[PDB]
Amino acid sequence: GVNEVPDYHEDIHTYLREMEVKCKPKVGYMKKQPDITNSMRAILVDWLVEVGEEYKLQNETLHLAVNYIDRFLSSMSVLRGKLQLVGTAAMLLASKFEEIYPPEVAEFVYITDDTYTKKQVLRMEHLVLKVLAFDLAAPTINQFLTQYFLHQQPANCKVESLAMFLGELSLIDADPYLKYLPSVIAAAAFHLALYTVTGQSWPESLVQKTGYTLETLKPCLLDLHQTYLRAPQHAQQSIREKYKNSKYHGVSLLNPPETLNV
Amino acid sequence: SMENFQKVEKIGEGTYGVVYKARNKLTGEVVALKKIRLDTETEGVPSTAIREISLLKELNHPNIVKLLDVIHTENKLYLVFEFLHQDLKKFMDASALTGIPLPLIKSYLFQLLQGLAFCHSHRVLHRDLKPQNLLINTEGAIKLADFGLARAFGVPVRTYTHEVVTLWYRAPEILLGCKYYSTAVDIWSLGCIFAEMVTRRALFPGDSEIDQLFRIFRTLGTPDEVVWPGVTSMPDYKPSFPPLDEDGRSLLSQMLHYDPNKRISAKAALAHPFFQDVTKPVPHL
Repeated sequence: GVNEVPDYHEDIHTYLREMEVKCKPKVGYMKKQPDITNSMRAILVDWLVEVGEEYKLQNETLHLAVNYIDRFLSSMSVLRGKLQLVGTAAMLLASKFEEIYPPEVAEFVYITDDTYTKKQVLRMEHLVLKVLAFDLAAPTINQFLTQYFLHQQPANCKVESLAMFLGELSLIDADPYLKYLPSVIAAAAFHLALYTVTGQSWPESLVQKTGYTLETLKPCLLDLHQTYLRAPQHAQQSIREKYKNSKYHGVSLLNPPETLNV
Repeated sequence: SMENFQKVEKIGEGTYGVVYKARNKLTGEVVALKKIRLDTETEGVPSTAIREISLLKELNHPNIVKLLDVIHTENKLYLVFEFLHQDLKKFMDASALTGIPLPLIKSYLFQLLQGLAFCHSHRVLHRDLKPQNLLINTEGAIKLADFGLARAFGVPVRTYTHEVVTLWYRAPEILLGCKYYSTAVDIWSLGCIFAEMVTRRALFPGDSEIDQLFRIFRTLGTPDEVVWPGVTSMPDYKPSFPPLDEDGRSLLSQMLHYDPNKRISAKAALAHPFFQDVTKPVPHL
């Protein structure tokens, strides 16, 4: 029906693929960041996952926050002691943008264990807007995914939950996901889940939509297969903890395929 | 900071903020400045402002009001809009006795539909289309404004905020508490607004939710299969309305179809027979 916006689903997809290029963080901004590291960013993003889970925020919100963070850190030197304050500020911004009932500012100050005051959280908010110049409507993985989900035949909660799961795993690891577009990552995660749960593969319907072939999607699909395989051994574990729950059908408990047969 | 803007008069308040009319002292450019008070010890920058600013930066179309600049201070935020002469409501009221020429109604509708089709093409719901949020200039243009209840949507759409659209302009799916709603809701509004340009009275002026729905249930007709239409399962009913040519009446009832999935899209409406002859008259101000 109109909930699938028949007349506008393609126009929207065009625009989001253009905007995704425009909203893109600088690959390896971390090398230019004297004091913070990729490992540090992994601790942050993982913490954001927990925060979304505690407050029951949308998954869209989580992806927005991460975009907000990487773009900000793309242009603003940040000392480690201030890393969490950037991320708090972003979660707040993403919440305000995306949620019907975002948590209060006080709740964003509670989750920092009073590392920061309410006025630091708010001053960072204005700074973040200034640096991003209010460009907050950033396309995400989840946003492509949900469209890709429309081409299923039939639908599979497991694949859905499992495609979601894999997309999110990407957020944690700047290397190597800063070098893929949200659209590409989402294609890769959709294949990889579909395969695992059904044995099926990137649909032709979606080859016609995206212009992406399993050939185009292989550099990514390999990095994410590896990510999926070494996931139980990653230092960061909130995503897996999250997708063990039954809301997600315990897809973190399913076993990665061993070979993708490419 | 705002030393180059010189204030002229107040021109009202909308979803949020006070809007004044101003002149750039250096270029002579007349503008409108929405002034948004920030709560710098409390909630910081309002969610409504974050949405309007961001969404209105994406949206560059001649039938959508132009954000020009955004001036930050530590305690204030000022949105600099292009200035338009007045709103559809005020024009409709000045036009209460004379009427609005049927050519202009087409023009205004057409522009509104181009405008809104542009929104929908770009992942945005306006969600508060009402004559007071539509601005006209002296040369026959009309533009969507007040994007404070706007929202970037995903595909398919999720449950969004229930508290949306002024009652009169609110589509039935929202009234009935439907888990989902979509681009349908904005069309419904333009459908209500189409009618209001013709007659200059609002089409569904309810005092309450209950009254708002009964005015639609009536236009629908008498029962066929689904007996009480006050059900989240949108039954299939399109209204009847027997100075609007046969085409006009069709377009309207397509824009006001009770089932959201069958309601015309903005894109579709743009190609309707109604607009074959459509031109661009100037208004009588």
